[PDB]
Amino acid sequence: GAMGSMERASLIQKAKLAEQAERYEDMAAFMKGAVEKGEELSCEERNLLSVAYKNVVGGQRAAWRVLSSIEQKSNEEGSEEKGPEVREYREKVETELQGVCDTVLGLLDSHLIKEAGDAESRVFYLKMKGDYYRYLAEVATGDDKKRIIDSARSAYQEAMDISKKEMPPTNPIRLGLALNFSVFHYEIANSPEEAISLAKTTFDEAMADLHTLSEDSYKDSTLIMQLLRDNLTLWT
Amino acid sequence: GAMGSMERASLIQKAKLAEQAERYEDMAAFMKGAVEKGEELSCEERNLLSVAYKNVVGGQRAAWRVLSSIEQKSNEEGSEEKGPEVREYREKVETELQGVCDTVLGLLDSHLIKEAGDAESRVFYLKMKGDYYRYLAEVATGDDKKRIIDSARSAYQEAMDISKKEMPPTNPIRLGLALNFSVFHYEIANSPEEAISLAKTTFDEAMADLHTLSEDSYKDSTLIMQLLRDNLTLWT
Amino acid sequence: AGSIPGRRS
Amino acid sequence: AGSIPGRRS
Ligand SMILES: *Cc1ccc(-n2ccnc2)cc1
Ligand SMILES: *Cc1ccc(-n2ccnc2)cc1
Ligand SMILES: [Cl-]
Ligand SMILES: [Cl-]
Repeated sequence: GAMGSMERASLIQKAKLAEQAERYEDMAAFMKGAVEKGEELSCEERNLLSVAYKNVVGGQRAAWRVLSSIEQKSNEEGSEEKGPEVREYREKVETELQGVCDTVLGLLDSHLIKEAGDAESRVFYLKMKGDYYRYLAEVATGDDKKRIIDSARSAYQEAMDISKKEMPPTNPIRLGLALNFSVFHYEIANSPEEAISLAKTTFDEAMADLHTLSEDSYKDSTLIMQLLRDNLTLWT
Repeated sequence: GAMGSMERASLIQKAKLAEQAERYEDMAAFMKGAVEKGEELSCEERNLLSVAYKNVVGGQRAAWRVLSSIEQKSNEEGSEEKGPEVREYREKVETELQGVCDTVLGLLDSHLIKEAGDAESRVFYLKMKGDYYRYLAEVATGDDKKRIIDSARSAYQEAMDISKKEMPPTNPIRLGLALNFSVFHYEIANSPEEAISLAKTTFDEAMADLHTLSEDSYKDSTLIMQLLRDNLTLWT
Repeated sequence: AGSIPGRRS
Repeated sequence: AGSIPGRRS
């Protein structure tokens, strides 16, 4: 890769600079280079990796949705033929999004996940794996769509099993995992009841564990609990 | 170029889609392809070209400023040596910004400007030429900085001379040109008095011509007049 | 339905 | 000091 000649520490420093500059494509390339150095990632380094790619794919997903909406209106009854351009350009963005998801999944598979032994790292990477298969599932339509969905489900499920055994109910990674798995249930798996049950149980068990936390940990946990509550308000 | 195989009309259609999707790099590449078809650009097409590159270079300028600020703080008395990384990454962004400016200037020179005979197109392209030399001037420090500044000045001046002869004082292109030339005077040429005089005279002569306009043209002109007023309020 | 925004830090 | 924002349309 093009980052093979840069020091690991310099890649990390520049990823932090790119975040300050809101240059998320650069940030993702720097963190990909840092991963490819082959050493495990620290807690802060895992966050940098996640933030970088979440922003990149987030822009791609927002663009894909704009274009998919235009395409669907064009294929309505009474619409004028505009030619192949809207489909072509949606496919363009879709292919670029899939390429980014494949890149992240490749980093997790080679070899972040197999070297991650602590609950905090292993759950973090498995949550990421579920998320990026979820993003692939959002655009999937072919022979493999069901397999993509099950790959997301399987990664989320393994992360959940570990987090329930190894982490307190208020752990922010455990909470964010449950939040995203509930969104998977609602948006991808057509299981809104499973989504609601998971969000409620996650919220109630975190509520009952708040008394054990410092003021700073309380702030971290209650922030994500409010996202669970926001979804429950939208879903019920 | 990679757009050589796409129809001109398809490039224009996709540039409009990219704007809706906020995919400004794509938008700029589509419009570069449309320019390279060799036909003159319509009023709407010139706007698409301008919007695309203004957004691309706008993100680069915002990032360059963030990084230049970090770099200047690092080179202060009492700061810890962080190594070459901040300078290296600022240079990275700077070089990419210069590449975009060179690309736009190349399109204007080959061959938009020489084929532009109407006042509305010629002033529009010369304003663009002044703007992109201004962006080069913002980052310039070497043997050529004075020549870059004079290239900006010369393009703006030719656009001003044409606009004063050929356009009413409320014309939005004439107003936006005067606005940006006044920013050039203030920010680049160290001539704040020239900047203030130009903004005031531009505002007063537009004010006196508003009575000739329709309600829609009045809205277009008064919007840019308010930007002139905002600057005058900041400068005086 | 909001996932972890996860866009900062 | 603001130039033409010119980022829309
Ligand atoms: C996936 C994920 C979980 C939790 C956080 N977070 C935000 C603030 N503290 C922890 C981010 C991402
Ligand atoms: C350079 C420039 C001048 C004027 C406009 N404008 C905005 C709205 N109407 C006209 C944009 C760019
Ligand atoms: Cl395309
Ligand atoms: Cl760099």
